[PDB]
Amino acid sequence: VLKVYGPHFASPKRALVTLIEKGVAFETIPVDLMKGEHKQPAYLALQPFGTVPAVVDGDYKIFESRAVMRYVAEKYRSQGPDLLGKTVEDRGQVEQWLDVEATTYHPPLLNLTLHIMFASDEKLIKESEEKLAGVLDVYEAHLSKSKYLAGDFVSLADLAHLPFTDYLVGPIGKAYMIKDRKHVSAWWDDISSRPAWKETVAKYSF
Amino acid sequence: VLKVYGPHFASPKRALVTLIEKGVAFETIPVDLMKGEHKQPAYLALQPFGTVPAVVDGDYKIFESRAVMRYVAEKYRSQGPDLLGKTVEDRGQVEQWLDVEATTYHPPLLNLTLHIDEKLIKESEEKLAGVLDVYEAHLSKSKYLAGDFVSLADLAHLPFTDYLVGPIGKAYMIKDRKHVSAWWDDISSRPAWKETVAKYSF
Ligand SMILES: N[C@@H](CCC(=O)N[C@@H](CS(=O)(=O)O)C(=O)NCC(=O)O)C(=O)O
Ligand SMILES: N[C@@H](CCC(=O)N[C@@H](CS(=O)(=O)O)C(=O)NCC(=O)O)C(=O)O
Ligand SMILES: [Cl-]
Ligand SMILES: [Cl-]
Repeated sequence: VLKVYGPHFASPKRALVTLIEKGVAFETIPVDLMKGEHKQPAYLALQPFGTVPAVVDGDYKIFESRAVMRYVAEKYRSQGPDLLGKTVEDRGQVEQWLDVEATTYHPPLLNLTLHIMFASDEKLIKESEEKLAGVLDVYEAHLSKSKYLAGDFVSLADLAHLPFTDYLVGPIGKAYMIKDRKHVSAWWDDISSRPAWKETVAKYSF
Repeated sequence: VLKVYGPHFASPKRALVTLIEKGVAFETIPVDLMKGEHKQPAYLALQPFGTVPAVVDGDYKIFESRAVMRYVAEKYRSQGPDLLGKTVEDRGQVEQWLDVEATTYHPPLLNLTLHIDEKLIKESEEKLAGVLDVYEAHLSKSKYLAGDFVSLADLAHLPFTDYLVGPIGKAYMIKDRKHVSAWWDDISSRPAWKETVAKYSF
């Protein structure tokens, strides 16, 4: 059975929500980051960068949360929603917005997340919020003409935004970044209410 | 008919080398970044984030350099080498290291590329060095990043690492790590990369 390491943290929930969306059986294994368990040789053999998640599926091992999403969505492509889309063109749009999350949306969000948890670099915080807001403005324009990021179907690209945006509008206290943008807000309301996400949060929150 | 915008810049070279490896016909279109053309309405209609590359393939439009690599590699899968691997598990490993490149390798390297801030530079180098130590242990056991076959994961490292070992003056980060060095020598001497560089250097 597929095993996911570090379910209580945010990046692993990208994989968990995908697993739950595809109806794939899995177990989770905690990793004690606060006591540095992830920097010890045992976990480093699973994830050489010492970060979570790592996934072991029998003899097969894979890390990087969005790679795991792609692996699960391709391996179990025929069951559940097709989170990769149907055509090569569809998958292209999915890969596109997934990389937008990885390279453009997530990094400034992570900086706000970390540096507001540090109360810190107040210049970095101001820059990170503005960069993120700039990204959300693009999303806003895009989502006003497209139901989901990759098209008229929900995909890995959308699911990838769930764990850290949830943090953003919750304990970080910046719900206005989502709320003040009408189309983004409706999109967020839609994907964050999907049963797979509700189950992920109910089961694996701090 | 497939068109690539901004060939003289580094990220677009991830797409170009993939296009050349796969034997795909394409045209290129310059984008004048220094005059701010990429921030004007015309290019923004192609890439709403105002960065290069953007790709237009007939009526189909796609951006993000690594997404373009994936799209090309899948659409033209049967021709040239299979840069996605053969199985679902192979592709998983390719996606894994492609994301390591996007999220772990490239961000500190990009800081070096841009700023060459004193502290940011020192920190980016240390961070990139730590990343390269992991590459070194891994490549001592695996011929390429994703396994015993060359893939998109390897190719994605070509454009900015070319900067690193050249104009940046930090070839030692690659050279001092035996397995990384041999791996780099290998992928950067592939004819598709030589052609990319020969044709599209700024
Ligand atoms: N690109 C990696 C990043 C994973 C990552 O950084 N995880 C964090 C935890 S969290 O951001 O997802 O909550 C971590 O392990 N931090 C440990 C450390 O850096 O020491 C992925 O997405 O899998
Ligand atoms: N995530 C994007 C990043 C694209 C990007 O930032 N391109 C740079 C050019 S380069 O880094 O590849 O040389 C750019 O357009 N910079 C212009 C700007 O942001 O104003 C991708 O990989 O396609
Ligand atoms: Cl955990
Ligand atoms: Cl150009």
